[PDB]
Amino acid sequence: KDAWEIPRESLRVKLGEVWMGTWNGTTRVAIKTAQVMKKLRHEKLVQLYAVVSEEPIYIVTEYMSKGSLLDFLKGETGKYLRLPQLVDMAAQIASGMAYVERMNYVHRDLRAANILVGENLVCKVADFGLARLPIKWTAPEAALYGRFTIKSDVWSFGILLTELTTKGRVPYPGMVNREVLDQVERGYRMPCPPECPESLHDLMCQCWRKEPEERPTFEYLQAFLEDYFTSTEPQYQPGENL
Amino acid sequence: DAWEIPRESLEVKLGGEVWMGTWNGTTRVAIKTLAQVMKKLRHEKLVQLYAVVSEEPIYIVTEYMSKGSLLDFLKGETGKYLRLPQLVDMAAQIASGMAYVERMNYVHRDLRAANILVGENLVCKVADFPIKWTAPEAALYGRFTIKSDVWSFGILLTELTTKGRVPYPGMVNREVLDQVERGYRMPCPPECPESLHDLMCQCWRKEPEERPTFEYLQAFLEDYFTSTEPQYQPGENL
Ligand SMILES: C#CCNC(=O)c1cc(Nc2cc(C3CC3)[nH]n2)nc(N2CCN(C(=O)c3ccc(O[S+](=O)=O)cc3)CC2)n1
Ligand SMILES: C#CCNC(=O)c1cc(Nc2cc(C3CC3)[nH]n2)nc(N2CCN(C(=O)c3ccc(O[S+](=O)=O)cc3)CC2)n1
Repeated sequence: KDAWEIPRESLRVKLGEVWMGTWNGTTRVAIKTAQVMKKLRHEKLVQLYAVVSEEPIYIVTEYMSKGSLLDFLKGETGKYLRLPQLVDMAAQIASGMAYVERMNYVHRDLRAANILVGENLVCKVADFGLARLPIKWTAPEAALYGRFTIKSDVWSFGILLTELTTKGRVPYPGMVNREVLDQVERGYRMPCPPECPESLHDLMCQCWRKEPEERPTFEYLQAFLEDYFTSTEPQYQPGENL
Repeated sequence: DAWEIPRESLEVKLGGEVWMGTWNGTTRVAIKTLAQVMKKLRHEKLVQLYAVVSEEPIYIVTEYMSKGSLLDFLKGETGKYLRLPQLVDMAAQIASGMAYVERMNYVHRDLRAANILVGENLVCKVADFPIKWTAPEAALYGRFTIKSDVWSFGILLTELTTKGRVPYPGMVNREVLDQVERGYRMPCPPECPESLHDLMCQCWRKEPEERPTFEYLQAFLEDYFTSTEPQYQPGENL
């Protein structure tokens, strides 16, 4: 064992198998019941508090109040979410992934389901169970050949942008996995979502490139979305949904 | 108007009379012997009106649905093999029809399995235009709105998940009126996911305004097995 190890009795309501418990009677934690979540440490990544190595293996992390990003968009709160908040959340995710990027790691499962919302629309990347150094979300070179890179996470980020601009609607509506695999290889890309700016949709298609090394880095993705409503879309005005 | 047709071209009696026949010798139709609203409403998930005979004897010609009603289809021999994936799919198709009704500012006032028809490839459409099905604010005070059709949709989800069993088993209309108003809701039916049952209780809110729209209901059922229940596995009944 190591320094991350804690006794199984040191930590004291179900959520979805992750529970909301209490660590040392003063810390609000979350317990999910590598050595990859330990090394990675960023404000936009869900922080690991402690680990249990005895059966059953526990994972003690920080607590996010608003839950999953997918539930948050589909939920009652998500219908008032406009583009300024949505691009801001995308920027927060792209911030953590940029950290993951320069750390030379791969997430291999970047999607709204694995992103948690907290107070003040704070979004953090979670679940590094497949992390190393979902076909509708996965890059084709990874869903076929197992070529998982940071540029395969950019593809998923491109898919993620559709979930945000549609409030959590499943990518490629009406299509099944084998139907997606066939269409994507043929060049089919998801069209510009209703009331979504083309500059944002262009960024999607850039994340959806046949050539992995032609997809832009998360450092670019972060900078593009953070400076969005000034450099790219300063003429923006509110609509019915976006 | 312009919906009129010559009295040509009835073959068999389906089930005020309902017949399966032919129109103009080529197209298969459903003749109802013996309104003005079915002329305005057009949607792929609403039973489409074809033609009308205005003078007595009155005759209504709509599209034909082969599997009869959704209620008979569930209780019947085919409903025996119906699993939840196909059941949530049928519920999504209906919600789509009611979402059209919703954005057209209309009310159905009788959303139930008896008033929903099934065709080939498990296609379900709303038709026609019952205290166990209708909302209490509509049953007592007469407040029929689209959010009162959402209540019925909540009841509709029970029929689907129980193969068409009458809601509130062992209870009469007097029992239902009092219990529901007392806060009583139907429990989670056997082998039915609690997420789906939560959606039922949403459609069964006391305040009509807090009940979700059919635009929401449609999306929740369509993305159900990816967003809401990804780890679903087949059972004996559901
Ligand atoms: C609004 C409101 C109330 N809040 C919640 O209802 C609420 C709060 C929360 N806060 C948390 C948890 C964590 C810990 C890193 C988890 N940090 N902050 N999390 C969740 N959800 C539920 C749905 N979820 C799942 O179903 C799942 C996915 C993968 C998974 O893989 S794992 O390898 O076993 C096993 C479970 C994921 C978490 N839900
Ligand atoms: C499996 C199998 C064989 N299929 C059928 O046995 C079969 C097929 C069908 N297909 C249809 C009908 C329609 C038209 C809307 C009728 N489109 N597609 N309909 C029915 N029916 C439903 C309804 N039934 C009624 O009796 C009634 C309805 C309203 C009504 O109100 S109206 O204002 O008078 C007064 C009576 C009785 C069986 N039954």
